[PDB]
Amino acid sequence: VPSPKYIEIYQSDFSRNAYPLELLGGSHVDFAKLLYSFADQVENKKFEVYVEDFKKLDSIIAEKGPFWAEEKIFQSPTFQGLSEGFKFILGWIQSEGAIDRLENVRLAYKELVNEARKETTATVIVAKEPSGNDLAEI
Amino acid sequence: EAKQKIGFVHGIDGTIATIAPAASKVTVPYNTVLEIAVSATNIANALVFNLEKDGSIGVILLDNISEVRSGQDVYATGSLLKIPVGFHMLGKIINPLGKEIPTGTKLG
Amino acid sequence: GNITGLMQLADYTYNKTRKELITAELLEIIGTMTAMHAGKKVGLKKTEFW
Repeated sequence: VPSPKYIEIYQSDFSRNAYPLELLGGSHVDFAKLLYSFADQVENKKFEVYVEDFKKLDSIIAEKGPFWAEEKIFQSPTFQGLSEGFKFILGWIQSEGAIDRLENVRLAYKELVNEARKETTATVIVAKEPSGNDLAEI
Repeated sequence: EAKQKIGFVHGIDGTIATIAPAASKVTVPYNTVLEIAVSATNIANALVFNLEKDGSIGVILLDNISEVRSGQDVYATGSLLKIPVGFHMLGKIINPLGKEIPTGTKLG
Repeated sequence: GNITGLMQLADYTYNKTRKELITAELLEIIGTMTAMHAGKKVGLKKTEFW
């Protein structure tokens, strides 16, 4: 199933290439750099595709529980909506057992996104409900 | 007054804590103080002992260790450790952070 | 003259066993540190899986 573009990129080196940012981390930097390299090269800088996969996966886990690392990510009824490159990288993480380090991947792909697009975000956690006076005062 | 965060705690071993940083652009100096938000009310001070290549901060804890949990946020003061100093300290015992202890300006 | 010979022989055995003990404590500590790191040795493993 996995497309040869991902196999060629994978067996080739990617970390030494030019990126928007020198990323700090151990092994988990590669899983995000490879997502960024697919989004930049083959999908033509459609970064939010993989950002949706995380938003997809956050619900998929609620449909299966935390015992989703066991499952081969290619063959599955629930993973059908996922991107092939994202599936390949979840499979690589399944092989290496780094799947417990997931959120450190999305947090880094978000950095590369926010720097390539140059979109620094600023989260807000205000009140038990929002309001109009403070939405314009804050 | 706005504080500045760098990341959250990765794990702890008793008095020790390791840090997972966010926004990898940001750095921290070597022997600075770090303020951990165990809760919105209480705050624990700590010192940075060492740093790593992956991006992490080995930290030694100095107060309210038992309240620490994983997933808590960290903030940085941007200065070395320092205590209140002067002639207004002769009659009272203190904690090495300056916290006067009960019993039955300048920094340094 | 005999007590002194016995004394220096004991001073040598004491000061030698003190060194062997210090070295032994180092071997035990480094053995535990080397075993932890060797077992905890982490690698990328960028190899095919499919």
